[PDB]
Amino acid sequence: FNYDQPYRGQYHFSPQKNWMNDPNGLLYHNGTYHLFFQYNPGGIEWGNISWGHAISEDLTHWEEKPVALLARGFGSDVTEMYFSGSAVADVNNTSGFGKDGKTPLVAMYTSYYPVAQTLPSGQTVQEDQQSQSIAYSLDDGLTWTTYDAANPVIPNPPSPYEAEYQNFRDPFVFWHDESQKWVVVTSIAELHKLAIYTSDNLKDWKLVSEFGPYNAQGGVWECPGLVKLPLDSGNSTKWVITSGLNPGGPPGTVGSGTQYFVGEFDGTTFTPDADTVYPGNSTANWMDWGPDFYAAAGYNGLSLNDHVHIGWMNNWQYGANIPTYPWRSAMAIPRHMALKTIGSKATLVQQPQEAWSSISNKRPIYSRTFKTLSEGSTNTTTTGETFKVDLSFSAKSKASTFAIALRASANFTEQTLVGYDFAKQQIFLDRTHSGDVSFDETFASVYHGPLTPDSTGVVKLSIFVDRSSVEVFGGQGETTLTAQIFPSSDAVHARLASTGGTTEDVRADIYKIASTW
Ligand SMILES: *[C@@H]1O[C@H](CO)[C@@H](O[C@H]2O[C@H](CO)[C@@H](O)[C@H](O)[C@H]2NC(C)=O)[C@H](O)[C@H]1NC(C)=O
Ligand SMILES: *[C@@H]1O[C@H](CO)[C@@H](O)[C@H](O)[C@H]1NC(C)=O
Ligand SMILES: *[C@@H]1O[C@H](CO)[C@@H](O)[C@H](O)[C@H]1NC(C)=O
Ligand SMILES: *[C@@H]1O[C@H](CO)[C@@H](O)[C@H](O)[C@H]1NC(C)=O
Repeated sequence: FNYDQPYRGQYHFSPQKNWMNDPNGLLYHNGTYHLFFQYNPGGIEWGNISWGHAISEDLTHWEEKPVALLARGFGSDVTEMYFSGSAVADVNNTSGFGKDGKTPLVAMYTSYYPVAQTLPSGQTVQEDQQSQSIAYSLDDGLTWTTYDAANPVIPNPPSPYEAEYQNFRDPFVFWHDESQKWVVVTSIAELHKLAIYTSDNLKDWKLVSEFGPYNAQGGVWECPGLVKLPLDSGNSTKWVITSGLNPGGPPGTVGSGTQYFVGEFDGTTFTPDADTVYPGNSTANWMDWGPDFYAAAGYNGLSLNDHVHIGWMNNWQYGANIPTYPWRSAMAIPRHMALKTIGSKATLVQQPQEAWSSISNKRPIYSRTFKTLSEGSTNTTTTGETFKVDLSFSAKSKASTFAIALRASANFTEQTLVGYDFAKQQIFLDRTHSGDVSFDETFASVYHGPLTPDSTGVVKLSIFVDRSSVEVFGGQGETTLTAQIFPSSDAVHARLASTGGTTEDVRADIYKIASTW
């Protein structure tokens, strides 16, 4: 397949055609990273929801595979859709689905029932009901068999929340080493509350605790996750819940986004750290401060220092209307997950997790240093559509802002600004004049994330640009900002801008990135 379309990210996953949303079933197994995803095999917007499937050895060079869970009745009257979920390698065959070949992979997902019906298990379900079901694969995830005999395995939300049967979804299951139990985290979406269950066999589930609400509650809670992360450089660890909400995303955005909580987990209860929850219902820990980072899900099958989340690089506010063809939506750059103590606070730090050395030119197309960069904008350079920018500069600068203007027309009336506001100590991304902004009135906006300078007073930004995206990693990765852009064919120019004064100790480098397709 030829992936050379305008706006087609060359180092972000997207399906060859049709609509994609949430990443699902993230599992590393026998050297392969599986990426399943909410997928419409019959259209360019949300519908006929199925689990699509792609694989890579390196989180970088993806190969699209056959649909893994195809909406039941697809092409006819659809009776079951496969909403979001997760997957594990049941290597000891606790499920009993293994035969005389490979031990099974097991997917746990939300069954959505568009119509009232009686299922092969004998259970009766209502119109628009959401329940938790499982499927298994004996060919390393290529094909899947749904557990018809007993699905759904968690039919109902916990008492007293039975009324929430239409909004009970997104199971994240994992093997908990410490308690030797399968643990699943689900969302009672409208109540902003997670329900946690345990199992010895992936089929029979017991409710063990509930978490939340805390912090951001301005939208339905979705896509919960729970992972143990290393803290700093020693043997300390903490558990982290990631969860999305829609709408009620980060400050300065309209629509969906991703928050997190740092704490501890004993096999049944997640206890938030005292400093991770804030009085009231607005202030939150944001995984990403931009508009386009949602349904962030973690990989199963990875070790302590190797954890990776993948996010959907779109926003429910306008996602249906982004000007892409013949596909719609991409995943963000995979995010390596860790914690660092920053300003006396355990803080999520992300690293851009791709095989950069396999696709990045070693010689920068642009490389300059300035003891003092003059107020104004520098000479123009040409970058193409796919590149990385490294910037570092002094927080003590007299300028009001320092930024790179990128994906710009030659006269810079079309451009995306990525920079730092010195007084506010914030990263900003201004996509107000970034190209096509016609499809939603909220798209043409400026976004902000907090970034305190390091101990040496240096501010560092790493910026990844692809055909329709910009991702900023600030500092060590403690602040990320992810935003789509839709620039014209000529929008391949860049320059530096020091506004309102000079910028001190500037270092700037740009490297071209090749296609992964
Ligand atoms: C769900 O998939 C079906 C196909 O199974 C889509 O139905 C139509 O798709 C085309 C419109 O783009 C038509 O040309 C087809 O004739 C028609 N196909 C059938 C069999 O009905 C449908 O649009 C999909 N739903 C969504 C929301 O995208
Ligand atoms: C499989 O069995 C071994 C030995 O009991 C154990 O270490 C491991 O945790 C089990 N489960 C998985 C998922 O590997
Ligand atoms: C800007 O760069 C171009 C291309 O390298 C060069 O020709 C031109 O002289 C430069 N302009 C100034 C004023 O430095
Ligand atoms: C900038 O250039 C574009 C063509 O790339 C042109 O359409 C537009 O008029 C220019 N704007 C100004 C103010 O010169």
